[PDB]
Amino acid sequence: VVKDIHFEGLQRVAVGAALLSMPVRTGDTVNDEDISNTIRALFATGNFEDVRVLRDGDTLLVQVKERPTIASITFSGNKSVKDDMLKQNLEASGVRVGESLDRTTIADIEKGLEDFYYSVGKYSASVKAVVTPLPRNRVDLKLVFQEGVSAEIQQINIVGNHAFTTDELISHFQLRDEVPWWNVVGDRKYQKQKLAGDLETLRSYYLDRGYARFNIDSTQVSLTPDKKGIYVTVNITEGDQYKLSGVEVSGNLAGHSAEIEQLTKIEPGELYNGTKVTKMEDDIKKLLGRYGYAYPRVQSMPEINDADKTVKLRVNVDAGNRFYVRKIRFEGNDTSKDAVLRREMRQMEGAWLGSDLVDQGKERLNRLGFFETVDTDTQRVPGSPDQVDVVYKVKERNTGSFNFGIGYGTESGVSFQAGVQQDNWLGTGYAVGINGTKNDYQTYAELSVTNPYFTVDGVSLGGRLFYNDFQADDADLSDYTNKSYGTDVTLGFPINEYNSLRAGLGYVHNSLSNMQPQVAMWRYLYSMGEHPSTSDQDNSFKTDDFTFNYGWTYNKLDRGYFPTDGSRVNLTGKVTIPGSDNEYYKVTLDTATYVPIDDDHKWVVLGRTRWGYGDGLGGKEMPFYENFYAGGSSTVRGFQSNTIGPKAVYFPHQASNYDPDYDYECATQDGAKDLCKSDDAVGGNAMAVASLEFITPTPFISDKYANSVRTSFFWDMGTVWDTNWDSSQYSGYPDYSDPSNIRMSAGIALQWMSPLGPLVFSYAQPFKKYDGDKAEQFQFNI
Amino acid sequence: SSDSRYKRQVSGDEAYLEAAPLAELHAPAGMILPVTSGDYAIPVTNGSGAVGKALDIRPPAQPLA
Amino acid sequence: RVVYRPDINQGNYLTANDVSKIRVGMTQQQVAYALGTPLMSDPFGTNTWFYVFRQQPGHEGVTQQTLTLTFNSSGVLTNIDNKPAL
Amino acid sequence: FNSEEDVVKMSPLPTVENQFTPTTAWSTSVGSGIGNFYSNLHPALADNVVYAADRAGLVKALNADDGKEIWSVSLAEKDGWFSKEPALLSGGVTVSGGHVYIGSEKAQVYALNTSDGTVAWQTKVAGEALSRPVVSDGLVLIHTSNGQLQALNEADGAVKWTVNLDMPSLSLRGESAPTTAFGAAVVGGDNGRVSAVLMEQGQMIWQQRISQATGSTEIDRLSDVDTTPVVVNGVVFALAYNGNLTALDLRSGQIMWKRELGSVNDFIVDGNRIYLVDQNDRVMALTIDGGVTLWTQSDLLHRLLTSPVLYNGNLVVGDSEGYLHWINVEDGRFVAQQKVDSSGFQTEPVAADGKLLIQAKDGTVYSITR
Amino acid sequence: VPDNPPNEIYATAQQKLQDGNWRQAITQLEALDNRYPFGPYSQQVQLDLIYAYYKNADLPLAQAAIDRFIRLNPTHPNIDYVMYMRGLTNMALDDSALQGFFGVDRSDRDPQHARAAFSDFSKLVRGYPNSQYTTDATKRLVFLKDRLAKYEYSVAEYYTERGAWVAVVNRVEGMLRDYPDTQATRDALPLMENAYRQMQMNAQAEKVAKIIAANSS
Repeated sequence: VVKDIHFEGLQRVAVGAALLSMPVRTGDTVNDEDISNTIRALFATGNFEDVRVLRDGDTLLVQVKERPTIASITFSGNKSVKDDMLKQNLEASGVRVGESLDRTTIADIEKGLEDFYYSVGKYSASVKAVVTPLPRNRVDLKLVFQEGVSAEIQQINIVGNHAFTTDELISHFQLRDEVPWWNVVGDRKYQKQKLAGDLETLRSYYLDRGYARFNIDSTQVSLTPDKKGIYVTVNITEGDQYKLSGVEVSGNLAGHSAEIEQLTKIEPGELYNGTKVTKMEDDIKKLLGRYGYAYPRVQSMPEINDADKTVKLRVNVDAGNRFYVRKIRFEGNDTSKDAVLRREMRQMEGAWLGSDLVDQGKERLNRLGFFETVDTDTQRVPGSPDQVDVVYKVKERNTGSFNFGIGYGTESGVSFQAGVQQDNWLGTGYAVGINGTKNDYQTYAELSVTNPYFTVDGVSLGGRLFYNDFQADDADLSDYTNKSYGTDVTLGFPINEYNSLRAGLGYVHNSLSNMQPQVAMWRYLYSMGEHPSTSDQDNSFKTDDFTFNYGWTYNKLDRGYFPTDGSRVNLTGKVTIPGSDNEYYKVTLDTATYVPIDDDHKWVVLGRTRWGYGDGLGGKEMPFYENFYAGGSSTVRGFQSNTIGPKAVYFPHQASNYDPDYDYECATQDGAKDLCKSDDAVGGNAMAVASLEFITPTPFISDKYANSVRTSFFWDMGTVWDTNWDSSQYSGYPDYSDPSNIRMSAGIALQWMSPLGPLVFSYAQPFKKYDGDKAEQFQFNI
Repeated sequence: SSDSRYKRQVSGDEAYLEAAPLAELHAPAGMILPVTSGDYAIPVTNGSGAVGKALDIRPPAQPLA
Repeated sequence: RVVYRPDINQGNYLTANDVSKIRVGMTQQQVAYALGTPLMSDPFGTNTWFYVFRQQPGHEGVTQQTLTLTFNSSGVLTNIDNKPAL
Repeated sequence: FNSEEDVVKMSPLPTVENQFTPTTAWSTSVGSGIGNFYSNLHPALADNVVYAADRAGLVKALNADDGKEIWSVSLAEKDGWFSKEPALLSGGVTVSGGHVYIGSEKAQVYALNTSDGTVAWQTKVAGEALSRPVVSDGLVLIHTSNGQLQALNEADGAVKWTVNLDMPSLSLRGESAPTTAFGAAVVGGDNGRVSAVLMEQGQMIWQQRISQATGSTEIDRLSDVDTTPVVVNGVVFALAYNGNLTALDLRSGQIMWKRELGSVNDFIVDGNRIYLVDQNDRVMALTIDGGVTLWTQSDLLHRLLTSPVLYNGNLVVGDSEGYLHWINVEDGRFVAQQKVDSSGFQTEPVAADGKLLIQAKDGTVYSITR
Repeated sequence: VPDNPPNEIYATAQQKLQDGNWRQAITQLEALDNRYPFGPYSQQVQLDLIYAYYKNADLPLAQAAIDRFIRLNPTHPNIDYVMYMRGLTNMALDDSALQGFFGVDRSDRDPQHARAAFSDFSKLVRGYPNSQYTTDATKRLVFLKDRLAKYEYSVAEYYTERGAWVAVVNRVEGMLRDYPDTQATRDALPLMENAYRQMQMNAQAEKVAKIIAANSS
């Protein structure tokens, strides 16, 4: 019998607390059964345990020594897997970190870890830990583990394959037989379930063919214990094709026979094809889709008839129920104008059910891009026979657009130039863009503000304006004295639900003074009739321009910031009005499309192009700023600002209101003084730019996210020129009147959009010979 | 999370005292309506103590040994 | 003035049989199944109920089949009427 | 990338002492073309007439004479599903004289009797032709690692004795060869499942098992094993899946008792004189003694090929790299002097007609003699 | 993240907590807790670390730690303290922002956080009208009540603005039997009447004009 039961070193449990938590206590005879009872109670703890019980005489020294807590938190050596998944493979396997960690368990668990690596299908040469017992009771293992992967060393086999060659099939597959890296589109790496898929892949295949009598196939997956004998083998048992003739109906529903029998319109004598009935079945499902019946059920059952090779059909269409929608609850609108989120809802909550419409809701939502989660999940009232509510979880993404620049110039004050365009602004559904260049000689303005919504009819409205003191002056004059006071405002109404034809209004003034030595100015002037001087820059002009703006647009953008398989339009045109100060006409087209070569769409290709054309109404023409520029942009890359186009000429101008000596060279009083071919891009009244890309998230980048990075390579073709052009004066100088001046660049474009930080790296090689190419091979956008 | 601000006031307005207490509907004879059907039920026996964001919001500490 | 107008409609789909089916006294669950567990009700006040049917195409015409319904506390079909198409 | 592994590879060819320096090399090749396609096929010294082939639907009866190409035939069909219908070849090699009964890993089997001419009735069975074909008492023997074990007739075939043993999900590479005796044959297995058919209905007088295989306790990838046991005197000695010495001795029927020792690659016996290589690629000797051993070895671990041969009282072993490692009057000396190919070698070596036989990982034959 | 004895590291964590170095306070608090999941210093570490999460604005960390703790010991003298902190964490989950700071045009976002805070605080203050935070959570409650009233109002409003009338009538009835306290209600009531005019819902509209005259202040 015991008289003393002593404990020491528990730190959380008392001597009496331990003595009573164990059902053995003092004053009772401790036999071997009581010893084993103390031990099984130590086992019955569940997070900590130590088997030390001694009895010599009348004393129980139960040495409950706390070698825990070991928080083996250190995962060192990860190369393809996630340390969390390792903790999980421990915890679920029964190695959770509330742990005793017997010295034996060290190697045991290392080896179990490695075994799991292999269960993935792989290898791991080592799992080593550095034991870190910290000097109260706590330990951790600096788990250092090295990997041994072997991924795709395929050999492929199927037998029974006797209506089509193995490889013809093999094509379609997630799992393929060792084809060159340049052949990769999507994903191919093994796993047991990749197999399962492939299996289905072909199962489905057969069933679509219309050969009913296959199912049978075994599980022969050749394995050599050299990590490379990774080899396939399968059997099959094919079926029987028939011809489509014969059906029977059981419409278990409110009654819509006519619509369906006309839907289910198959001619007797057709050939049997499981796809055609896949069609008809879904046809009916959605022919009800408006009718609300939330949960029908069907089994179109075929009756294969031999001695005539016929298939009868047999369907059974029990319906759902009529009117459900109760509440329209969404989830994710942290600081969102969910009000707008409901503005998307043209729907009527509190009514019957139309599937098409709930689709429309969710999908046109995600049309608004900008947010990444599909959701049309419909759970009905717990406690009422009908009456669903569809929830909507999207994962949003933010908007922010803020240009930055300090300085930088020596002869210039610290410039304060910013392009600030915050759209559908966080507090509104409504968008704004403002741009101003304040750099030591320019007060350049721009206003762009919109409301997409004055009506439920959806009308978009926006004012567009500027007041430009872009002087470009040396000090004050003979130096492009210009004041451009220009405006416009926007309205919006598409009715094809996807097609808009536009019409908008605006105004511009421009003040002109202090001409520059470029003849084309004079050309516009004289074509207008005004005859200015030519050795002198003496002339000054104004305009007041009452602008109408009609256009067209179509849109199908299948994601947001990284939209997919897009088909988008923006057409525009201009004609002059009664009572303004300028006359001309223009027409232009634009076209860019996505094409995803991947169907996981981890790889998408693009086709992009644009257009441009300017011409004058009677006797008059298209002013200059209206002409097309290009270079170093998301129209052309590899160059400097507005580089693509013709170039300009100076006429002998040695007194241009002090034609500045040592300045404004090439027919300046100091330098050249006669006719001058001058070097400066000018652009033309006609343009078009076409390119191609390929969305390409490389394996080398940690492809943990598909949202901040889209990676592609560009091709380009470039030439900008004037139409109403002659050589009669462009004889002694280069001539620009037809598309012949081809340009090209090639280069990589990197994109990783951090919420607040862009690092737009894109090196490009302009590779197409044309004169005056003033190149720039480092372009950082924002 | 602060710019020399935000110690004994919430981020933005507080309508705690501004919260409309029961401006009861006093129904005409037989013109009554179910007066409550949700959890929105407070013991009017409360306080008056730490009212509004001006209170001992710091975690009550607990004795040492 | 838009040359065309879309169409908007609300629940309670009804037909001539949907209405000719039910009859006086016919209880809550009876007419419920017969027509649907409706939504056009009285929360406070008598046991009176309604069926209306509204459908509006392209600036033209109107559907309003406003069926009034009345039960008692226990619930008995009584004192019912519709004005189809207003 | 995936070739960044620092496992311990072939330990090098040792000192090259050979008073017997490889004294012939009669070379000859189909030039094909074996490649990394894994199997064990082999030229067959049929009356010193070696009927040889390669993995393209090739065959030509050379002669173990310096090998003169006779009976040269191509092996494919050109109608139907494809032109030449690409034949890939991993069905074992055997004859009965001219009766070269051969299968293809295309589950397609050819009892070509190059004795009655081009009589090779094709054969499309459950499971593919994977093992080397045997004949028991005038009946073709069948081990497809199919789980199902068919049987057929010579020169006509008819499905029979079609036994269905155990397959695992993993579907490892294992197959097995039947060792005929006592009105039955002795084939190996892959899950330790050792239930050996007395071909009576195809009747296993058997259900005992080697408790050892992979599939649940997957362990190291170096226990590659010859799954084929061998009759002696009524005793059969076996090579269980993972490292297992054993004698579950058939005693007119089966009397089982495991004399364990790990590290299995492949073996040979001479009465008591048991010889073998360990699964780490090291070579011991032994006697039928419960697992009492001989011949310590440490230096040729992880060599490419470890498939041995002896004739004229001098053992021989080779890896790939065309290196040849010679053995002997056995120890004190085991040393290695040759590197005879670059294609290298990975199959069974054979020593027939007082000669020696082996295929090069590509290109047919370079007949080295001591 | 040092390895000091529990007293010294805990005291440094406490003084940097009060300091406002709740970032580094959290660093050393998580240090201590990951060191030892036992001992009352670990439990007070759990309390101070949930406070420091909610202070340094680690609300996900806060909620994780605190639900972990309520799973640890769901009964304690601090249960009121716990439910308090949790309702508040839901609160700052609901409306902490830059416009959540400016305070113009708010109280109409995801009330899931608000549902959580309401349930937490209401069921707490009924389970515990007995605390020095009792009336505080009470103000939080009537506050957030009228707050969600604004939410649902702006909702219902917008809805009928769509010309959407009947579902709104229903929503009204919903909040009505739900909670007849806020002014938003009486605001909504005219709108109801107007809807009744839309479909020409006569008798009920008359009824409701009377009963608002009955309630309308």
